[PDB]
Amino acid sequence: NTLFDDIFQVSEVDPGRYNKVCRIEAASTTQDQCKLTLDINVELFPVAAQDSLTVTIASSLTRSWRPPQAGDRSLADDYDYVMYGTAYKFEEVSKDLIAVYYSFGGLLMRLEGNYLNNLKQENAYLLIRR
Amino acid sequence: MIVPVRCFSCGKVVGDKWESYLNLLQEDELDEGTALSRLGLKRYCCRRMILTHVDLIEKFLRYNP
Amino acid sequence: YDRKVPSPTGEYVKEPEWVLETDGVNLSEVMTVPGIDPTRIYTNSFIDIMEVLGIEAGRAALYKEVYNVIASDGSYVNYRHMALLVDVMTTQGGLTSVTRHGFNRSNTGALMRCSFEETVEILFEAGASAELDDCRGVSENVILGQMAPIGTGAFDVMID
Amino acid sequence: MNAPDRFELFLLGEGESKLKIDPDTKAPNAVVITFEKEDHTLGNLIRAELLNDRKVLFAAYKVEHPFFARFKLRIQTTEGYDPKDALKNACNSIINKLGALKTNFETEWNLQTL
Amino acid sequence: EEGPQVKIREASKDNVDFILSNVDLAMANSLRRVMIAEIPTLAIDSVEVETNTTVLADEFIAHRLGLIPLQSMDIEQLEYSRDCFCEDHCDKCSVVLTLQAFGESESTTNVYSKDLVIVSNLMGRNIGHPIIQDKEGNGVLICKLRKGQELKLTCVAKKGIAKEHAKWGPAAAIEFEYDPWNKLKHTDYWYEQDSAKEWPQSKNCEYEDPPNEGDPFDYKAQADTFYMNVESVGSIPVDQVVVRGIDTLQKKVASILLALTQMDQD
Amino acid sequence: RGNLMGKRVDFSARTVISGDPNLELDQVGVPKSIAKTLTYPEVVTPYNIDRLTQLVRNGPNEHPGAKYVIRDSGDRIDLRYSKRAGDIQLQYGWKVERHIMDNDPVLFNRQPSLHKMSMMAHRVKVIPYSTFRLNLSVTSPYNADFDGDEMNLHVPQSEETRAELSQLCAVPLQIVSPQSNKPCMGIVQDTLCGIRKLTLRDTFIELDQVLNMLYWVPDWDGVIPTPAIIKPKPLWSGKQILSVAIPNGIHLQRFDEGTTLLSPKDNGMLIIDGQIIFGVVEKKTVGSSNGGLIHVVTREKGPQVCAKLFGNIQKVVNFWLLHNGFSTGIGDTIADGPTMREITETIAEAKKKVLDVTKEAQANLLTAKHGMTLRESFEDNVVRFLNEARDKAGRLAEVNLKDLNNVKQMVMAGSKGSFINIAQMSACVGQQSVEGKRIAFGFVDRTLPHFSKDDYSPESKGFVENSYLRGLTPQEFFFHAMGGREGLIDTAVKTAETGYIQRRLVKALEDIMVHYDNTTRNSLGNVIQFIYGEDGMDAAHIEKQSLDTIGGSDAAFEK
Amino acid sequence: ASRHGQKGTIGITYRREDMPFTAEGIVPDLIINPHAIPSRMTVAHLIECLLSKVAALSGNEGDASPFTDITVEGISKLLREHGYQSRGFEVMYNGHTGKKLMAQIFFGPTYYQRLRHMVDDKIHARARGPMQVLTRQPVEGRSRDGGLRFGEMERDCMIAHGAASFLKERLMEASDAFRVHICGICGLMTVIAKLNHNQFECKGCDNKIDIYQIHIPYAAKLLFQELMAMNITPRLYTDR
Amino acid sequence: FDMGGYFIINGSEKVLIAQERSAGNIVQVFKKAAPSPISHVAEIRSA
Amino acid sequence: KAIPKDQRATTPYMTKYERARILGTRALQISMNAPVFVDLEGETDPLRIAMKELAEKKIPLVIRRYLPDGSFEDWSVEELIVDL
Amino acid sequence: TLSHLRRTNTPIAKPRQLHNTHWGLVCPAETPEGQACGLVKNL
Amino acid sequence: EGLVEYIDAEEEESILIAMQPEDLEPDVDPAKRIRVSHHATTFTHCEIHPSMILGVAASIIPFPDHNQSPRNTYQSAMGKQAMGVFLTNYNVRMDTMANILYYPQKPLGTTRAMEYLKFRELPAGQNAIVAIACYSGY
Amino acid sequence: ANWPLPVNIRRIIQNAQQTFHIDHTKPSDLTIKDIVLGVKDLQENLLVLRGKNEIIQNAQRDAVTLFCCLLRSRLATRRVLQEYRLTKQAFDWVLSNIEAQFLRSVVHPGEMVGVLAAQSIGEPATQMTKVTSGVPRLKEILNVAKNMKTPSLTVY
DNA sequence: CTCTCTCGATG
RNA sequence: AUCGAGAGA
Ligand SMILES: [Mg+2]
Ligand SMILES: [Zn+2]
Ligand SMILES: [Zn+2]
Ligand SMILES: [Zn+2]
Repeated sequence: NTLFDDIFQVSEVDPGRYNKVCRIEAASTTQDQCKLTLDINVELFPVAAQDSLTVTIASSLTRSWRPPQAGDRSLADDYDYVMYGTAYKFEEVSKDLIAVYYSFGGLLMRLEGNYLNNLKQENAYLLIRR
Repeated sequence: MIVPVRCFSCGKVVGDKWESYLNLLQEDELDEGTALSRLGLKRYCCRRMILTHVDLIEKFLRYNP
Repeated sequence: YDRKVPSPTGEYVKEPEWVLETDGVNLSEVMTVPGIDPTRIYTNSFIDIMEVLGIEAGRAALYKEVYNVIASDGSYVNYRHMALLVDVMTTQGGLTSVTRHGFNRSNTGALMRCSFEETVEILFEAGASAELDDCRGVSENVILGQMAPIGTGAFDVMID
Repeated sequence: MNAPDRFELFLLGEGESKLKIDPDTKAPNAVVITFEKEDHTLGNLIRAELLNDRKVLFAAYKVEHPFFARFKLRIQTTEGYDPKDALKNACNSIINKLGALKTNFETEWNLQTL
Repeated sequence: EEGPQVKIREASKDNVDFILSNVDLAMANSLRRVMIAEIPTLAIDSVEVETNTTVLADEFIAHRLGLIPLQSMDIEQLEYSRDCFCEDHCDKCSVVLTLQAFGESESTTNVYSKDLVIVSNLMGRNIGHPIIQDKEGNGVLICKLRKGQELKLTCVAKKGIAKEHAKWGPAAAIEFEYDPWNKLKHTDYWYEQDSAKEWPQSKNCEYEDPPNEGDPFDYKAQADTFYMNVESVGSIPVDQVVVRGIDTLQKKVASILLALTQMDQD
Repeated sequence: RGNLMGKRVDFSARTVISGDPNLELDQVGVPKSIAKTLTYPEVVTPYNIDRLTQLVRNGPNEHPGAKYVIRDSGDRIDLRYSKRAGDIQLQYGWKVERHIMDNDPVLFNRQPSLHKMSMMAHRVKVIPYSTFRLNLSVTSPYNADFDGDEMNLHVPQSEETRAELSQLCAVPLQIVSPQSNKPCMGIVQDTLCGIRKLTLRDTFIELDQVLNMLYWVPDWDGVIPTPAIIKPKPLWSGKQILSVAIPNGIHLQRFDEGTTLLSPKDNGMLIIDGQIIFGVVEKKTVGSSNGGLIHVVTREKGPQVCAKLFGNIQKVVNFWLLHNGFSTGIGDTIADGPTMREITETIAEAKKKVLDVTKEAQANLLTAKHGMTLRESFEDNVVRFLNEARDKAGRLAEVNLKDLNNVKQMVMAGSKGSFINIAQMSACVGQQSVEGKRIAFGFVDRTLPHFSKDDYSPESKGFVENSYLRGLTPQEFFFHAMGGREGLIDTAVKTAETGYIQRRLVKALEDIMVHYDNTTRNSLGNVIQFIYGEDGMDAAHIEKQSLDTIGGSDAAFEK
Repeated sequence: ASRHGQKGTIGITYRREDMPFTAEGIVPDLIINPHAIPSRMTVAHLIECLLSKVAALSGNEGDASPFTDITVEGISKLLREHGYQSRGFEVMYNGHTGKKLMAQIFFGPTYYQRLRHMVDDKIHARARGPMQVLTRQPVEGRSRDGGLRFGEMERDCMIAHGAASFLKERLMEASDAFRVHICGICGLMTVIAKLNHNQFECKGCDNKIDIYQIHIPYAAKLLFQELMAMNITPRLYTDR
Repeated sequence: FDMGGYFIINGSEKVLIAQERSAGNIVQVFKKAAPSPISHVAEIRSA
Repeated sequence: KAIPKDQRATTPYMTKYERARILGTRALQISMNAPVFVDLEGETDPLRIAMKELAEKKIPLVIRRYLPDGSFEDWSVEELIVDL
Repeated sequence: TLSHLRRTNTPIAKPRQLHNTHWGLVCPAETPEGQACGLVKNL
Repeated sequence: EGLVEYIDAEEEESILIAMQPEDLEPDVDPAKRIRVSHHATTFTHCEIHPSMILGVAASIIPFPDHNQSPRNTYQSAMGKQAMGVFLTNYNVRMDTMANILYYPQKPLGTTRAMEYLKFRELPAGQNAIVAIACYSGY
Repeated sequence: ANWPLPVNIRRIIQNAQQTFHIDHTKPSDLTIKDIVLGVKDLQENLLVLRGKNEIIQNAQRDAVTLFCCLLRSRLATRRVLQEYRLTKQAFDWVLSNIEAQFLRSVVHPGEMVGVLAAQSIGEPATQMTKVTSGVPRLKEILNVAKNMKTPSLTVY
């Protein structure tokens, strides 16, 4: 099912000596104590400054990866840019501030929040739209 | 020795173009580049193959045995 | 020189001190000079260290110097090796050299010492003094073409 | 001196069969087929044509050593679909495309000058 | 037709400049590989030297004879010596041509490829004749004789594959280029300042549309358009080079298919 | 020393070596002719009588076969001249000298044999052509290139000795060396640079190539890893597909400079359970470092798994690199115009400084440093200035280089080359020196007949403003030739004196070993160390660990 | 080797198909590795390549003379005039797959030379061959079908490993393995062993029943005999 | 193209390598070592 | 003289040299068609058979460990621990 | 051949080092690698 | 005509040599090499040409001033091991062992000193279309 | 702090909190006695020498003093319960694993470490390129030079 | 005190 | 085989 859902506002785009991946810095538009850092494949899903991207953390939509056949199959997304990685660190800034670290094939992610059902599990789909 | 029959790199025949090359150098009084161009040697590998070659057999024939 | 010194609060802090480097060596009189700390004074000559501060201090200085030689290139060798070298150079009583004047003058086997530098003369004086070769040395069993007491041959195998 | 005969690149040796089909033990419904006396020319094409079949899960070829002219081809298809049929369909597709290509090139050649 | 498409841009006796449309990369590449190597051709495989008083060595000359381009038109109705049921070679598998040269004049007596004389029985098949694209009609310069130097030898030419030896190579250099604008981004261009100004612009750029900077990267695009130029040596006409290339590839696929058909035997 | 301490032996071969990416670490490429030549006596047993009979049936000239057949009486049957070479009833107990076959234990060696890693046991793989083919990652312990290097191969003749080779002298058993308590083997050359290029965050791999690389791993589970990118296109990262080569249970943690779990520069390294989390893979990781990947895998999974790991990494990385490509041209030695201008002006201000110091010293205002001559002080200052100049210009040239610069890429990967190479090639090769000093006055009061007497200027004493890209002037060329000459001289001297020193060391510590009481002694029983290494540990099983009680405040200690 | 001290042997040979190729269809005669460039700093190799490329195209003779004002920039401009990358780079395609290569390859003519050292003149292998006469050890040389010297350092390595039986095998069965008889009294090779009659004599101590038999290298026997000829008695006892 | 400058002994081409030596009849002064009793030596090799 | 089975101070674990020597000796015995004390189960290589025979402690050999003074401790293969 | 015909041999403070006076008389580069280095020179 | 002189080292001690004849004359190219201007005036001699400091073997090296000197030395050594035509009369000589290149080629990059060494007449190597690339890893 | 010692305890611990999949939010089923007396009894098994007299036992405790310091430093109650959060099974597994690896790390009798040392010193001396350092200094040391080239006196 | 091919003269 | 010479890394 779903584990997290929020809308973030891109505050910075940084091509740190790259040309296909940029480190994006954004913050939540609902919680004033929630922020996000995320490496994005700009070559696929271009992310300019000051954008309102819809971000979702799913646990599903192990077995081998079959090609998207046909489908004629439940994609359970219809987003714009979807990734899959693994959480590796649960940093605790405060009692009211808990941060999680995801790794999407090298494309890292730092999500700082408060209230989470994000366990150290291989299941970590990152779905971004609009 | 003698002019190599074909180009090592690609394989284009060049052994039939040696005397023509020499003539283009002495008869029509052209430079090596144009002479190599007129013989259809566009790729610089064959161009090399003819330009770089030293005909030593002419010196070899100077002996009587 | 910069130096790591334990702070009163606990951690180690870089406390820089003035150190006197020197072209020239005479440890037997410099350390007795009023003004310096005579417990930390050191010289790159392990000879004087061996003659003044004892054979163990000479050992420590020897290892320090060898290790300095190795690490100066930027390389690294484990402690036990250089320690073994220095120990074998220092267990005779003084400083035994790694030449034909040092360890080759030891009271080991005749063939062993004969298989290095001075060959014929060693055999000569071994024949004159009627020496006994234990044949438990490596090179000796190498000469004899027998399974030397080395690793695999460092024991016997029987049946039970 | 120790250099092998050239014809050993395309001539099958004594007892050597063309194709060696072996049941893959790793993944279920998979197969590894050893092609003898063939290089990248065939392997790359077949592998590229096996990725067009949407009922094929896996398809990859490799030449284990450049000294020997041979390559292994691993194929994994969906259940209820024998991989040999996938290889056959791929091959037939290739042959058809090449036939059409030949015909088109001929017709296009007849319309030329000099 | 219905599949891949061809568009002959330029055509001549020696070269064919064309465009392959609606094709996979692997098929184009494999076609190139087959055209380069796996195509049957007739060339001198055996050389029997009787007398040789020339400067050049025996196997030197023999090697030069091996590289001589021969007529391989009806090569498909010639046979491999390894397949023919004869001894060594015959008229159904090999073509024998002699070579007798001798210094006559005081000047240097040149020995060309035209001096090769077919001895074996061609029995109708267009084969064995040494290609002479020379203007004077001489052909490949084989050797040079002095005054009393003699070169007497015989040449047995057999059907062979370029994969076995480059002398059986029917083609020279095959030009090959896809996506002149790097819209597929298969190449990360090296530069010092400006990437476009430093790297020369290909001719084939005149046959495709330049990218728009306002447009993002097309990640779902493959390679369809291929620009090729096949050059022949003379042994086999260009059209027949690419055509027999296709036929050879197709045939060696059909051999695999046949193998699959045969593996059903208990 | 020539007939007893060492002598010529039978069953030995010697050939020019070459690298082979498709051979395992503990494998050796053996030419077919050598395989037919070298032989092994195998006694006839019920387990192998069929195979041996077949080998005898093949005889010599055809591999695999046999050379001789020894009977009970002790008679030797030559299988190339005997009339009964066709019909032989191999009786039990008979010996059959068969050709060297695959997976046979042989001793690979390269002279000079400086340490035990110069002689290692390999598995035979009979291959065509006349070259000893060895794995790339075995180059380092042997200390060998392929620019004409030759190696020797010795063949055991009994079961116990080949057992000695397979159980003691085996290559996987020599990975972690007791010399520097670290692995002496690692990923080098193409595989290194390649693995640096693959694990870049910009490096993404699509379906087909991923399937190919996946198949290339022999230890593959056949399970397709879920791509790091799902939509709008299924893409895998280099790290992701490389993770397949790394065995499970392998945890690797290392922080570099600004490595902060998120690592904006993608530096450092974190690998959780055979899966790399973040960090560019290069020499600090997949190299022959102390706490590297190889050491961890060797100490954890075992030597065999580590060698197979060498295999996997090499195959994958070489495959990707083969279809990606890498090169180097003169363009990688060309810095920008303004950069060259800053370099030239740096050399200029340096020479100006030297000129000022010279004019000062000539005005007798130069106060000498305590303990040295005014002249020595002047020389020291000038030399330091010119060195600072070379370093400055070189650093400018290095900064100017892009990340797409091939030379800089090889420097980054740790594959080949260093900073000074870039410095001398692109910026300024610097000051030439002989016997510690700059080019002295061979002629009276001058270095060359092209200068005036008493010319202490930098260009006169052997400073080269130009780079290898720019071209050296005649004077600079000759001085550089002097320096290089001294280089070659002291090189030969060095290898000679070391050649003797090593022998002395060996002959000194020869009969020393650890007995069955952990007491390091000799042939006399004289105790050298009562406990070997003063702790009784083998240097092979020792890793650098931190003692986190000796550091920190007392407050933190208590806390 | 090139003309800049860039030595190297052939690793493998590839046909024109497997070889990488430019868009013009030009295939390299030779492929070298870039790692043999930055450490050795042979820039003149690269400059030679560029100059030779330009000279090839233009059909002129490239002047690579030492102290001249011919710079890499001029050569670059000349190369750009002929329609190529000024730094000699060329877009190449992988021969196996036909797909483009990401990085472009430094590609061009370079004057290489074939050295005298060839494998078929170096390759050597011996399994029991001709021995010498004095020491009865394998002869020296490849032409005389000789063996290879298991030198002192190799011995040291085998000691370091611990392989004792191997060291014994190299120093006996693989070389000179000789059987000698020793008198149980003095301990010298004075023994006259009349075999097939079991008559083990010893003139000097009258020994016929107390005799011994040991296995030593023939070189050791030679050493002992030479020491005996130099008035020394290497008495060999078989007991502690 | 043969430049000569060599001998032919028993059908074998021989080359005399130029031998480097110190010049005679030249006066040279050299400073002696520290353990040496003499400090400076002026010598000459007469021919 | 000797050393009693009790109060033995040497390492209870089998050294790598002891393992190599025992595997080599046993394989040397099997190579001359000697009786196998374990199930072959397909194995034909005498070294491999010796290894499997070691794994089941079916090797009737005994190690005589020599101390520098001249003393010696006996350790049966069945008793020694193999952790390598 | 040309190189061998113009060679210099030297028997037996620093005769190996490329001296300043070697300018224009002896090739600075052409010299064997090893024990004969510096001693064997070419004109 | 007193235009050229023979100078040994001993007499070379007392003269001032100009490196190039352009050092007798009373906005630049950044590409070219940095050359220190002549700070000397009283010249007595001038160099014929600096490239004459090299020997026969080193004169074959293309751009030796763009190399690290030991590499020039190495090439100076290996140049004597290259195959090619050593003499035109190689077929009428009976040497112990000789090697002759099949198709010799005069280098594309030459030297002005090569002219007098007859290298372009009797070359020792071929111009190979080289490619610097990490391919199969072989 | 960083020093070469046998048995990498860190990798053992991070293997423990991976094999048993222990979460960082669960009370450890350990006991103070379990940890303290467990670690204290673990040191008794770390045997290098196995004599039965006072001398050999003293040498034994002297030979493992450092590694035991490391052991106590890493396996302190606070560190085990708070930082590692090990369970009972995991802790016991850690102890057993440490003991095993330690017994593996012991040098094998018969090890020709003399030659090994001589080579471990001689070989890196081959790849070697203001006092006298490097190969000549090494030669001075090995020859035991009566008169070294750079006699220095470092005075603090 | 310092692993290979090789040549070429000597007994 | 014994002594000199060239060269390989
Ligand atoms: Mg080398
Ligand atoms: Zn060509
Ligand atoms: Zn026929
Ligand atoms: Zn007697």
